[PDB]
Amino acid sequence: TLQCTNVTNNITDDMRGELKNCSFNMTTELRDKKQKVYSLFYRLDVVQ
Amino acid sequence: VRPLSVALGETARISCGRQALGSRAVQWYQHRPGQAPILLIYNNQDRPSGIPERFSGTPDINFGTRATLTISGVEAGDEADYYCHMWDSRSGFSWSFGGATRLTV
Amino acid sequence: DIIGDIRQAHCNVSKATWNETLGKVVKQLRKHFGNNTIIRFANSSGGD
Amino acid sequence: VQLQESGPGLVKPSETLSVTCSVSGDSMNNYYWTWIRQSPGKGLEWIGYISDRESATYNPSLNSRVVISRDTSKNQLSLKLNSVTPADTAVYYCATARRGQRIYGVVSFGEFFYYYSMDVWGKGTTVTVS
Ligand SMILES: *[C@@H]1O[C@H](CO)[C@@H](O[C@@H]2O[C@H](CO)[C@@H](O[C@@H]3O[C@H](CO[C@H]4O[C@H](CO[C@H]5O[C@H](CO)[C@@H](O)[C@H](O)[C@@H]5O)[C@@H](O)[C@H](O[C@H]5O[C@H](CO)[C@@H](O)[C@H](O)[C@@H]5O)[C@@H]4O)[C@@H](O)[C@H](O[C@H]4O[C@H](CO)[C@@H](O)[C@H](O)[C@@H]4O[C@H]4O[C@H](CO)[C@@H](O)[C@H](O)[C@@H]4O[C@H]4O[C@H](CO)[C@@H](O)[C@H](O)[C@@H]4O)[C@@H]3O)[C@H](O)[C@H]2NC(C)=O)[C@H](O)[C@H]1NC(C)=O
Ligand SMILES: *[C@@H]1O[C@H](CO)[C@@H](O[C@@H]2O[C@H](CO)[C@@H](O)[C@H](O)[C@H]2NC(C)=O)[C@H](O)[C@H]1NC(C)=O
Ligand SMILES: *[C@@H]1O[C@H](CO)[C@@H](O[C@@H]2O[C@H](CO)[C@@H](O)[C@H](O)[C@H]2NC(C)=O)[C@H](O)[C@H]1NC(C)=O
Ligand SMILES: *[C@@H]1O[C@H](CO)[C@@H](O[C@@H]2O[C@H](CO)[C@@H](O)[C@H](O)[C@H]2NC(C)=O)[C@H](O)[C@H]1NC(C)=O
Ligand SMILES: *[C@@H]1O[C@H](CO)[C@@H](O[C@@H]2O[C@H](CO)[C@@H](O)[C@H](O)[C@H]2NC(C)=O)[C@H](O)[C@H]1NC(C)=O
Ligand SMILES: *[C@@H]1O[C@H](CO)[C@@H](O)[C@H](O)[C@H]1NC(C)=O
Ligand SMILES: *[C@@H]1O[C@H](CO)[C@@H](O)[C@H](O)[C@H]1NC(C)=O
Repeated sequence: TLQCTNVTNNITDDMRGELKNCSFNMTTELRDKKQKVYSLFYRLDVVQ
Repeated sequence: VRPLSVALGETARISCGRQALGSRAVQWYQHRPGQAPILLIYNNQDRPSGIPERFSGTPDINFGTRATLTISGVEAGDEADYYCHMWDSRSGFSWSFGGATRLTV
Repeated sequence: DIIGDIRQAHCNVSKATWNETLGKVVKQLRKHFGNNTIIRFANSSGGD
Repeated sequence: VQLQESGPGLVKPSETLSVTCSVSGDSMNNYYWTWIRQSPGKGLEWIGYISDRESATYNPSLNSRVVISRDTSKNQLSLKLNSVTPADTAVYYCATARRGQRIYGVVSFGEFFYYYSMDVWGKGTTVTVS
C-alpha cells in the first residue's frame, strides 16, 4: 500500500492529482529490514 | 536582514536565499531607511523608467541559473537593504518578501 | 523528481492541414454512403 | 500619483486601528492596491491587495482579521484592524502594484501564473499601539 500525496496540492491548477508522490515500505538488501522509499506515480496507475 | 560588506567602485553581485523551482519572475526592491522602496527590476531584467541603467538582472533561460542582481558602479550612499521577490510556477503565491540584504561600503 | 515547471503532455496537429485532409475523407465516404448525405464525425464512445 | 497617508500613530491595544491613504493625481479603477507593514527587527510583510471584483485577498499569516475597504467617493484606502495585539507596532506602507503574467507553456491548458510588481510606493505613516 502506497501513501500517496499530490505533488502540487496548493501549488498550481485546480489541485489536480495528475502526479502523486507515493512512499512505501520495501526490503532493501536484507530480507528482514525494510526501509521507506518513495517514487513519483501517475494518477492513471494508482487505485485508492 | 543579512550582512554584506562592499567597497566603492568594484561591481557587486547579490542574490537571494530562496531557490527557484520552475520559471521565476523575481523582482528586486530598494528599501532605503525612511524613504519608500523603489522597484529596481521586474521580470528578472525589466527595470522601470527612472532607475539607473546599470542594475541588470539574470535573464530566465536554461533553468538552473541562480537569480543574482548586479549593482556595478556602486556609489558611496548605497547603504540600504535590498529584497529579492521570487515568483515561480510551482511554489505558488509568494506572500513572503524574502530576506533583506544590508549594503555597507 | 521533476527538474523545472510541471507541464502537461500534448500533441499538435495543423488546423488547416487536418481540415483539408478530413474533407478528402468525407468525399470518398460519400462514394459508399450516397452522394447526398450528411457525414459527421464524433469522438469515441467507450472502452479502455 | 504619490499617495498621502493620514495615520494617527496612537491606537489603544485590542481596539480599532484605521489608516487612510490618499491617491492623488489620477483615479483608481484599473490599478491593484496593496498594503505592506514593516515592523522593527524584521523586513516588510505583505498583507493583501484589492482590485477588480472587490475581493481583496489577505495574508495567511494575519488570520484574515484585517479588512481593506477601497473607497471611491473620497478616493482613500483605509485599514480596519480588529482585535489587534499590543505588539503590532510597525510602520505601514501604502503602495500599488500592476499584475503581470508569466507564461511557461500552453496557455490554453493553464500554464501561466500571475505576479505583481509594486510600481509606486508611499512614504507611509508610522503607527504604534499604546
Ligand atoms: C503546440 O502548440 C501550442 C500552441 O501553439 C504551443 O503552445 C505554446 O508553447 C510555447 C512554448 O512552450 C509557449 O511560449 C511561451 O510564451 C511565453 C509568452 O510569450 C508571449 O509573451 C511575451 C511577453 O508578453 C508581454 O510583453 C508583450 C510585449 O513584448 C506584451 O504585448 C504582452 O501583453 C505581455 O505584456 C512575448 O515577448 C512573446 O513574444 C515571443 O513570441 C513571438 C511569437 O509569438 C516572437 O516573435 C517574439 O520574438 C518572442 O519570442 C509572446 O508574445 C514566453 O514567455 C515563454 O518563454 C519564456 O519562458 C521560458 C520558460 O523558461 C523561457 O525559457 C524563455 O526564455 C522565455 O523567458 C524569457 O521571457 C520571459 C518573459 O519576458 C522573461 O521573464 C525571461 O527572463 C526570459 O527573458 C530572457 O529570455 C528571452 C528568451 O529569448 C529573451 O528574449 C529576453 O530578452 C531575456 O533575455 C514561452 O516561449 C506558448 O505560450 C504556448 N502557447 C501559445 C498559445 O503559443 C506548444 O508549444 C506546441 N507544442 C509543440 C510540441 O508543437
Ligand atoms: C515527495 O515526497 C518526499 C517525502 O517522502 C519528498 O522528500 C522530501 O523533500 C523535502 C524537500 O525537498 C526534504 O526536505 C526531505 O528531506 C525529503 N525527504 C525524503 C525522505 O526524501 C520529495 O521532495 C517529494 N517530491 C516531490 C516532487 O514533491
Ligand atoms: C512502513 O512501516 C512502518 C513500520 O516499520 C510504518 O510505521 C508504523 O506505522 C504504524 C501505524 O499504526 C505505527 O503504529 C508505528 O509506530 C510506525 N512505526 C514506525 C514509524 O517506526 C509505516 O506506516 C509503513 N508505511 C507504509 C506501509 O507505507
Ligand atoms: C512540427 O515540428 C516541425 C519541426 O520539427 C515543424 O516544422 C517547422 O515548420 C516551420 C513553419 O512554421 C518552418 O519554418 C520550419 O523550418 C520547420 N522546421 C523543420 C525542421 O522542418 C512543424 O511546423 C511542426 N508542426 C506542428 C503542427 O507543430
Ligand atoms: C466525447 O465528447 C463528448 C462531448 O463533447 C463527451 O460527452 C460527455 O460525457 C460525459 C459522460 O462521461 C457527460 O457527463 C458530459 O455531459 C458529456 N458532455 C457533453 C457536452 O455532452 C464525452 O465524454 C467525450 N468522450 C471522449 C472519449 O472523448
Ligand atoms: C474547414 O473547416 C470548416 C469547419 O471548421 C469546414 O466547414 C470547411 O469545409 C473546411 N474546409 C475544407 C477545405 O475542408
Ligand atoms: C454522385 O451522385 C450520383 C447521383 O446521380 C451517384 O450515382 C454517384 O454514385 C455519386 N458518386 C459519385 C458519382 O462518385
